[PDB]
Amino acid sequence: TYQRWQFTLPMMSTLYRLANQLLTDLVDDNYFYLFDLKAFFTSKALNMAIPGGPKFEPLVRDINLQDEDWNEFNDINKIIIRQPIRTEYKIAFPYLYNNLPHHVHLTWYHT
Amino acid sequence: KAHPPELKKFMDKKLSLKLNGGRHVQGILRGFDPFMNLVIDECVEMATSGQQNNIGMVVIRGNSIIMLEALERV
Amino acid sequence: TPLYTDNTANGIALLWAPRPFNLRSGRTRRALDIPLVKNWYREHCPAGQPVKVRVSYQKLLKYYVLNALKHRPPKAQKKRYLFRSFKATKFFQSTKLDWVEVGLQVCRQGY
Amino acid sequence: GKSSKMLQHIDYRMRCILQDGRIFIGTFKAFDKHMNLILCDCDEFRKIKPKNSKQAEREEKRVLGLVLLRGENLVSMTVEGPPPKD
Amino acid sequence: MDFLADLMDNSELIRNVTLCGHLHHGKTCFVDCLIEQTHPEIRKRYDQDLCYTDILFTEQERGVGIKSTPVTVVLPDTKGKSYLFNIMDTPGHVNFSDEVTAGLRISDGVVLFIDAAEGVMLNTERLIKHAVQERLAVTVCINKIDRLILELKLPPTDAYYKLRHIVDEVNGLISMYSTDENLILSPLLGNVCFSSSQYSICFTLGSFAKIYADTFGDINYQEFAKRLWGDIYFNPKTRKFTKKAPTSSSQRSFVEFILEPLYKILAQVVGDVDTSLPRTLDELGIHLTKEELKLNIRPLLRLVCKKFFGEFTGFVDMCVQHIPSPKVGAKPKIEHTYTGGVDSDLGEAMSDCDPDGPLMCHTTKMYSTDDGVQFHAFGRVLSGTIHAGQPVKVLGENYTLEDEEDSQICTVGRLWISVARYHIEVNRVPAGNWVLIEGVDQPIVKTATITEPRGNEEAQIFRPLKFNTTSVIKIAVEPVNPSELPKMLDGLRKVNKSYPSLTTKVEESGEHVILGTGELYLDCVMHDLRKMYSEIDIKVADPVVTFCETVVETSSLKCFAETPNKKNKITMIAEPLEKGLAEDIENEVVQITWNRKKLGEFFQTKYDWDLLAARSIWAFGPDATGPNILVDDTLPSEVDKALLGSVKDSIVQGFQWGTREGPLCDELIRNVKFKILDAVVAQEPLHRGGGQIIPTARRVVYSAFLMATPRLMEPYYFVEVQAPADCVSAVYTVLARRRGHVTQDAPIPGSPLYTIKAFIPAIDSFGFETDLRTHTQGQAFSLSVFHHWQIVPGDPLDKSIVIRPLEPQPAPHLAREFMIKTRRRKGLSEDVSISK
Amino acid sequence: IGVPIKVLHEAEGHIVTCETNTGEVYRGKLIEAEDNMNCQMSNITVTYRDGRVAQLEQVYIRGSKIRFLILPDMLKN
RNA sequence: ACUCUGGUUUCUCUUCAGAUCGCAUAAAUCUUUCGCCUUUUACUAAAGAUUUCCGUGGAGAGGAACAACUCUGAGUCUUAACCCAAUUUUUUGAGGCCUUGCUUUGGCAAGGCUA
Repeated sequence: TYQRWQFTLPMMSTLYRLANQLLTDLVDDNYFYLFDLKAFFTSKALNMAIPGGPKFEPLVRDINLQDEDWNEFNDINKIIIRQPIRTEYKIAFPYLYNNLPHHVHLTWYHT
Repeated sequence: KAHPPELKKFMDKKLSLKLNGGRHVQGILRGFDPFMNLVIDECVEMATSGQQNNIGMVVIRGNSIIMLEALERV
Repeated sequence: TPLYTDNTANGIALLWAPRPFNLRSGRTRRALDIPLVKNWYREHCPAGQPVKVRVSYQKLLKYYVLNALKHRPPKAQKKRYLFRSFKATKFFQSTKLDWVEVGLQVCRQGY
Repeated sequence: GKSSKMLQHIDYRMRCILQDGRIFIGTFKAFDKHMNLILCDCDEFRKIKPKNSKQAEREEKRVLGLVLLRGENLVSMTVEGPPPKD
Repeated sequence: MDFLADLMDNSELIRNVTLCGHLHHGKTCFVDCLIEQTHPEIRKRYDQDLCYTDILFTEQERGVGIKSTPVTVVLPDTKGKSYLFNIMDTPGHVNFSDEVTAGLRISDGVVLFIDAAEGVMLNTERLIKHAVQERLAVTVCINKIDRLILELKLPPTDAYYKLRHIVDEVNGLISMYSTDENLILSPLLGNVCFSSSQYSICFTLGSFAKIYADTFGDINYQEFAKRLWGDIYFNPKTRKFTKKAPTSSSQRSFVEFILEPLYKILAQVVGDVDTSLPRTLDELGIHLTKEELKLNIRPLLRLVCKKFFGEFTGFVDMCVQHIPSPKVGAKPKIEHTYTGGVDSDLGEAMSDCDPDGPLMCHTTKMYSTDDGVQFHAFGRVLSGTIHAGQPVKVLGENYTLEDEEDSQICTVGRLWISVARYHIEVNRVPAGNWVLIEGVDQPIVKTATITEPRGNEEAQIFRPLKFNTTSVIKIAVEPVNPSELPKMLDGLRKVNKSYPSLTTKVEESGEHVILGTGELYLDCVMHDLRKMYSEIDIKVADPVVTFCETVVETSSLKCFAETPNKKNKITMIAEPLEKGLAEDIENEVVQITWNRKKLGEFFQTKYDWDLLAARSIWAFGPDATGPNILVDDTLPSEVDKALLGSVKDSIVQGFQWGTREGPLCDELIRNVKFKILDAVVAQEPLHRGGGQIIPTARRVVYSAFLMATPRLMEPYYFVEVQAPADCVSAVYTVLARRRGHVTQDAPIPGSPLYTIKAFIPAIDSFGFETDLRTHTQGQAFSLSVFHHWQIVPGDPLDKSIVIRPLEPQPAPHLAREFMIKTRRRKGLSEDVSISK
Repeated sequence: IGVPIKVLHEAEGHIVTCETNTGEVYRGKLIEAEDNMNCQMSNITVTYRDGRVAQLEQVYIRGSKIRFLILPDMLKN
């Protein structure tokens, strides 16, 4: 059947030694900060795509959130932008830096 | 095995002990042993008639000692 | 008992291995569904690369994330092994032969 | 060697006669190597053991509850009844 | 299982304890291990930990605990019977630590956790300092002990030295925070428990001694623990703890007899299956089945450590040794939390923790039901026993004996005091035990005290809850469409009750502003609001930082305002506060309720203020904690001293109102030494109109602030960014871009990592952690907590160039545009008028 | 580690009574319970065999002169 | 240390899918929008809902092959040289008397004397 394998620790040691060439040295999931599947999911669920992430065709037209009219508080005359609100900010905290987040996914914070 | 009794809080305190045969002693505990044999400094044994006789520092064994109660605040 | 043995370093290194080598013993996987390059594009970026490499990585990440999105099997099959039934059919028989012979047989059959 | 005599009578209501002469009837649920027994819902009587008493079967009986009898003051024990469901 | 309710009756068998953690993963792992030990039904999966303390789905998906979980059970002990431990696991985030502040009043003992590899952290240090200021017992737990054993693979002697260094640093921090003689913490003293929280490996010196006694011999475990804990060394020839260290090549007792067996077991398990051979297992006195051996390395190690190291009896023994019973520990809690004083008869009875006395339960935690429609108020019952259906008066945090209308009567339904199974079978709960009162949620927002209706007519609620962190990040909330505006508002109320740190304010500009401490905090707030408390989609604004207004120079000319009644005019001059006074007053060092002589002595000794100035009427902002202080320097030669005494309350009200609402941006003002120069007013009570003073007082405050040099102030956030050495310089580059200043930088003792303490302005702090983590390619990690107000560059009212709508302003121009934008957003007049 | 000694050690802190071999019954809060049944209590009430009752602020009775002990019903569950 | 305990490889057959069926990933049809647009083959690209398709697990059944080797838990479940009791039983100094009150007698509770 050749379906299940029960092996020993030294065999893993030597196989890992041999396969170091094809395997990256990353060991902590924090390296996949904004490249885990959930970050790409919440990027696809929005128009904004992270620079390292691919672009996507929006699920719907979303004309409501495309170009909203100026409001009493939405006016840029009052909003102060010390730093640009990049796509990293929106993907990191989709429920804060994104008006009408709607159907999004949740990303792991830290390891 | 061979744990000693918790008599550190009652060390140097005036207490009354009951010894076998209906005996009553009162004095300051001068120490304790692993078998519960303690030293009573300035012990005064109270007789059955009511009179008390001071015997000084003596050694009370825990085999004939029924129970001790401290006369001061623990 | 030796506090430090020769196999301590190997085991403690394996304890932080990637997914395939972290498991002491498990079940097999097929040859075609073991993506070696999978861990490559999942990294942040192959830094120091031409623009075309970036575009290829982004597009393949898009394909991977689209594959990851729609993944639900309703297939509560009856385990009807059609291939095994065809093997059991009297119109076909079983034998053993080299792979290259089977390949030339299939080429002739396709012709 | 086996020691199955002490675990078979455990959890049942037994009446044990102590060294002082009192009869304690209680649910013997725990024992020890020094013969110290634990009787849950124990009642100690010193008048007589009521076994078909026409005039009276309970005289000088005091129910204490969860009692711990030492093995140095215990003499013998007899089975009285099985334990309840609760 | 009725013994769980039976043990609740015994007031001396309860151990009210709250947990703390560097990261919520470590503390919750320990809580899950405790639950698994207590509850055999729940077993953690091999792939991921159960994490029973992460009730919310947001915490489960994000990985960081959101709300504190007060769940625990009856647990046994090595030398003692089972005690009903109740533990409120707290989140491991700097901002979320504000929630842990509530636990500060839930229990009187903090079982702090410190990671072995990570060591001391900013969150851990802040929690330790806050607990020391909260007068609670501290029992440290070396967490993730396997990290030093496995992850770092450090030598056993080096690992012991690192652990000793961590313990010494903790002891030094505790001694700096508090001067009590009980600050000594060590395994010999019993204040340190080595609990990796992974593989179920927890113990103390006493636990190891008990294991040794069980294995062979009859050695007294207490003496062995007292001897082997430190570096007293062991002599084999003398075969005793020999402090002189006679043997040349011997290892310390803890290293030789405690750390070494754990290292050997870990090496045998991880090294190979033949390394952890059945012969080695038999030598360790364990016979695992073939199925357990066939498991992977991590499950095998977990099973081996769990079977070998008992059932966490050492932690229970350590808690029982130091964390007191509620009967013993209620008196210090009565002294601290209660604002009515322990000398009160009801207070004295509560200090004795009498179940049959008056009912005095303080509820501060708020928990949403599964449906989310109703809430439940979680709190300790200091005195009395609450019964289902019994009416009770729930005096709020703002309740006072002046007005009885501040409290309302309500009925208490099912109690659901037991939380381990989250069941509501509890009928009544005695004093000293945590109760989840149901049905009284509506009258109370947060931190309110329930009491018996008619038994007591003078008992008052405890002191209002205080937090170390300060909410400085403000965000606006609007609905997508106003048609269902109230529904969202309903959820907003559900937000205010659920999160004590979050502050919901209805601004005069018709905007609902939520104030929180951290970006992740407000993100979790909005997630809970949208998903649970208000299903309506909510539009937001860009995060803004609450700003402060300060002075740098004394007022040029006096400012006077005249009351309408017969022109009664008060004149004053404002001056900048003395350097260093703001944080001293804000740290509750000196209160307005202090005696005049004591305050005068303090000011003459520390700040060398004039005795006459100290004897003046002192305001010190709202609740005597506002850095903006007010001194009534009116000359006694004037006949207005009697009038000032008759108008002291009005003057104080005007000053506190002006402190709450300043002239620029109407925000909080700090470090202003408002000197009441003089006041001329008719002695007739008719001319002393109450409503004619406070507006005049705030007008005088505004004019004096304008007369003095005005400056803007931004909250500089302390950030303890931990990062690998190579990226350390690059980390500074991040602070270079976000206008950050590096305060200190030190390598982590015993770890390749490197900590950097920096002071990032709040304006650029939004997303700073994201920039640091992405730029360092997911290696560096940061955690920012508000540290101190720092004066912003520029002048708020100086005529400067108007900035572009979408371009950062130059540094000298920041203050003016901040002021104009804040004034316009608040809804007040944008232009600042010198006449006004 | 005995079951009765473990039940006596777990019953410390609650109200329980103990009848000694001399007939003196002392009822009170068990402050400390030893391994050999030595019980130290505080604020107990001792009644002798003659009927005289008294109150003791703190006492410590050894197990050698103790006959039996009755604990509360909360330890049964 | 004693009695029962009893296979795993396999081949197929019939069911049910919980479980990232699978730590991999296609295709077809239909449906709504987007580029649409020149008719279908088609597309572009996403969503929605099916289906086939490569595979897999659980569970059950029937033959072959190691079926006699048991694995294993359960079944209280098996021993002496020389030293031992001031708290839990093969060393324990807890022994005697009179009076008072109750009970029809028998017996029960208290005090002292003692060596």
